[PDB]
Amino acid sequence: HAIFQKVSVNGADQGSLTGLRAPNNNNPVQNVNSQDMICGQSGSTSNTIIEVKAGDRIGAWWQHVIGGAQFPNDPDNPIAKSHKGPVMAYLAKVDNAATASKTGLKWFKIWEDTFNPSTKTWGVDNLINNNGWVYFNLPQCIADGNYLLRVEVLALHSAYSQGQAQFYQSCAQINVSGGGSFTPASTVSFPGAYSASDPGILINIYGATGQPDNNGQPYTAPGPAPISC
Ligand SMILES: [Cu+2]
Repeated sequence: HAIFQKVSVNGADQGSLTGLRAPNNNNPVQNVNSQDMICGQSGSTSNTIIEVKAGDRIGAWWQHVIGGAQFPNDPDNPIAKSHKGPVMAYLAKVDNAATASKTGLKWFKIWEDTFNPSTKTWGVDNLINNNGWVYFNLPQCIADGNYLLRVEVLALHSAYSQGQAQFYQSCAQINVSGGGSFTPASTVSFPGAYSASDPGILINIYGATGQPDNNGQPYTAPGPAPISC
């Protein structure tokens, strides 16, 4: 239960919900065929388009509710520690990030923080450790113009049952300058890129003692592999 609700650009705070298509509630999406999978449930919208350079260091801030912790000493802020799982980021080229319809876009993955088996650290663990922030660089080679930046948390604490993995997503509206001439060799659809039977979605992450360490085994995030320039 958390909402991607803020972007930073090379450390510069862009402001709460600025440039975002974000849900107004922290409930998860569990049907991977739903249109809610694209940018989360329909909620707040922004007319701002965040100016970025190719290669910039992007921060995506997650918190329990809109504005931060739900109450003093909220143990589930930025997100509950039980919610082990990967964090992923996608891009989709659009003409106008402010007015583009979210449906039918062509997505490619640019970054993910999944699971380190030897340290037993999930991407959500790093999210919690960074006070709700996840950090990644935009590719240096992507072309100039508007994009939708989709950042996603996949919580697997109940994912041992079909259709009970929990997805939390928002979209950031950005414009890229100083880019290159990269075009993805292939793209995926949302909904469509994920199946409920994917080994990273229908999965028992619990080991012998009941700890969510995936029994020390490597984890396969759903969707395509991140592009590289
Ligand atoms: Cu939750």
